[PDB]
Amino acid sequence: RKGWHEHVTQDLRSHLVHKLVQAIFPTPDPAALKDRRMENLVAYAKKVEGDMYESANSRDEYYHLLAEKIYKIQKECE
Ligand SMILES: *SCCC(=O)N1CCC(O)(c2ccc(Cl)c(C(F)(F)F)c2)CC1
Repeated sequence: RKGWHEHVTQDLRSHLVHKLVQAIFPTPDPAALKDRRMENLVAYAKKVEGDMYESANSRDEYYHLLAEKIYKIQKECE
């Protein structure tokens, strides 16, 4: 349990999970991507966010390094 974890809400953690999904699929039309397909992307994004949440030593490092991963993915996918 790290000190900075006490100041990060689950709503921020979910928000960054969904930013990772958006980096791969910026137009999440459910006619293009079905229910199980969406759940798979969210499952992978949760592992990526989860690893940063456990390893970061500050709220700034957590947010800015996840933002850097999101932009890296967005570049690779665009
Ligand atoms: S999208 C074209 C690029 C590619 O083959 N990549 C970059 C993105 C991935 O690292 C990836 C794919 C799906 C998800 Cl849900 C994630 C992540 F959000 F990080 F979990 C990453 C796959 C390899």
